[PDB]
Amino acid sequence: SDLMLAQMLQMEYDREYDAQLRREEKKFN
Amino acid sequence: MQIFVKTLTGKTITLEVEPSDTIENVKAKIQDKEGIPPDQQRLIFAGKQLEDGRTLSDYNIQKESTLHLVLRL
Amino acid sequence: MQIFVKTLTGKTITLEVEPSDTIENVKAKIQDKEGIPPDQQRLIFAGKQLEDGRTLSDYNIQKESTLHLVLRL
Repeated sequence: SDLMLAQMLQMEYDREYDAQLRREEKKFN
Repeated sequence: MQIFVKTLTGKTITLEVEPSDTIENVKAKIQDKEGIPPDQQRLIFAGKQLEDGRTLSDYNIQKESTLHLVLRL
Repeated sequence: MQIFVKTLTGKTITLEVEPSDTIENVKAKIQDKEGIPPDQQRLIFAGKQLEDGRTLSDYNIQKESTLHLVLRL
């Protein structure tokens, strides 16, 4: 369904956001 | 026409839009309905992300269609 | 039978499959058609995610069915 796809795309979107946060926590410290 | 937009949290919002209305018009309607900024919202139709320049008729969005709303930071 | 797969870019891919064909065969066909690996591809149809151990007949996939393909990073 479209809701399932929305939740999945939000899942990898949040994973990309968390990897960005990983890079942030890498070079601020 | 009446359309439904579902978010990732299961919340469904009903809006009144036309086939000639653009995706930016749907973003403005969602901003009026909830307060989410249009730049922080991503719209998906039939598994494909809708372009802001494209309209509902260009994305083959009919009455009672289910759009997907994704939040952005 | 003929089936349709919708990507995130709006492109529709037509595939020749059978009801007894598994989702692994569909993933292999998608890899042969577009180059997307089966491990990074997810098929969504009729409210449920396709499982590799299931077939098209188990998911009640008929002729001219429209599924959606999601690409993992």
